[PDB]
Parts: sequence; C-alpha cells; structure tokens
Amino acid sequence: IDAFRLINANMMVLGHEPRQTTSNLGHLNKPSIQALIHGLNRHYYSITINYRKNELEQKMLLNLHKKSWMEGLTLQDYSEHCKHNESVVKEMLELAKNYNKAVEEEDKMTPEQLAIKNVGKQDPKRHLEEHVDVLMTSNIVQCLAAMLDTVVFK
Amino acid sequence: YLMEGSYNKVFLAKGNIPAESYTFFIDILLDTIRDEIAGCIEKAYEKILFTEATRILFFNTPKKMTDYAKKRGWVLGPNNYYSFASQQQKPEDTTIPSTELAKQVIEYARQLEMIV
Repeated sequence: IDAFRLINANMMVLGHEPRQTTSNLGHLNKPSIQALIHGLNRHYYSITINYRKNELEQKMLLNLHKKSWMEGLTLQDYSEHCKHNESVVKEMLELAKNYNKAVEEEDKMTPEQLAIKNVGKQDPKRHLEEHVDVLMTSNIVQCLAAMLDTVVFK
Repeated sequence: YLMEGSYNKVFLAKGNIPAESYTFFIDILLDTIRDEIAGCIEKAYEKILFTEATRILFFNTPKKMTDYAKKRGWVLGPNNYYSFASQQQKPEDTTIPSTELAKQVIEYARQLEMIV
C-alpha cells in the first residue's frame, strides 16, 4: 500500500534534508529499489501505517466468513468411500515397489548426488508418506462420524 | 483326576484308600462334588428321567433330589427335567461398541497428529 506525501523540490534545490527525525518510528520499513528509481526520495516520502481493529468488526468477520452447517454430520458416498479405499491402495502397491527399489540402490554414490539426479522422476519416499495421511483422515473421519449417529439417532 | 472331567476314577479312588482313614477329607470331597454335579446338571441337556441323573452322583431315590431340584431349575415334573436353554437376550449390541469405539477412535488420533 505505502501511502505517500510530497516534499518541496525547492528544498531539493537547497540540498537541505527535510522532516527533522525526532522519533524512532520512521526508518522501520525499507523502500523497494524500484520505488527508489522513481521520485523517492527526491520529491516525496513514505509513511508507516497500521489498521484500526476492534471487536465491533474483527469478531464479526472471523465468526461470519468460514462457517458451515452439515458438512461433517453427514456420511460420504458410502458405497464409494470404501471403493476409494482401493483407488489409492492399488497404485500404493507399485509405489511401494519403487520403495522396494530405491533403498536397494543405497550404500552407493554419495546421496547428495541422490538429490540432483532424481529431479526428472518421482521418488517413492516422499510420495509414499503422502497417501498415508490421505488414507488415514479419509478413514478415521468417516468411521467416527458414522459411530455417533448410532448413538444419537435412536 | 479332579482337574479333568473324570469323576468315576475319583470315586474308584474312594474305593482305594490305603494309608489311614482319610474320612473327613473325602466327605468334604463328597460335598464339593455334590454342588459340582448340581452345577453340571445345568448344562444344555434334554429331558432326563428320574433314574439317570438320579444316579449320577450316588443316590438311589431319597428326597435329596428335590433338595437339588428346588435349589436350581430343571423342574420336577412327570419324570422330567425341564430345559431352560434360552440364551437369547444378550446379542445385537451396536451401542456397547459405539460408546467404546468412539472413545478409541479419538484415542487413535491423539497419538497420530499431536506431537508427544
């Protein structure tokens, strides 16, 4: 944002440095070089700003924007969630076959080399813990949310 | 022999007391076997007449059988021990898992995401 205000070019002719710094508050934010290519600081200056925040407003944009009502007391496509619990695990076998491959070429060429070299193709190791988070929270949420409706609904 | 089901070889050893009298011990061993058969008359049996389980302990025909037939079930009838093998009330429990597992599933998520 960076609000500005002019300085006199008459004092630019004088070579005199304006604005008489009397508080340890101005020279906190540094200007960009691209704004320094332009008229800063030969015809204008920068101003430090902040924002007036209050429970009048701050409470009522937080507790009004990201809110939902049923997205979680409901189940999720019950014949297909268990079907989606194979749509990941099937290639997770062969992705573990790559994890049954890449460790086997260790005790080899100095694994800092195994960082620059492997940038063409996907590694198992990072991708193999990627689905484990997905295959967990898709299951633990859907199992727990089903076992509350047994109690609550009769 | 008391450890396995064998009861008759136990009382064949009540025909074999060699050393001294052993009287007060085998008579307590009578009593702890009396309730045990009165315990094991209570399995899943059919009708038994008043001869077969009348002689599985020892007795010929005293009123001691009514002392057992009125203690537990297997009702005194027309030469009959009536079978109350219902075992029907307890199954079909979703609720007892649904209290315990909803505890356990959150217990999975405690040592899953929160660093310890």
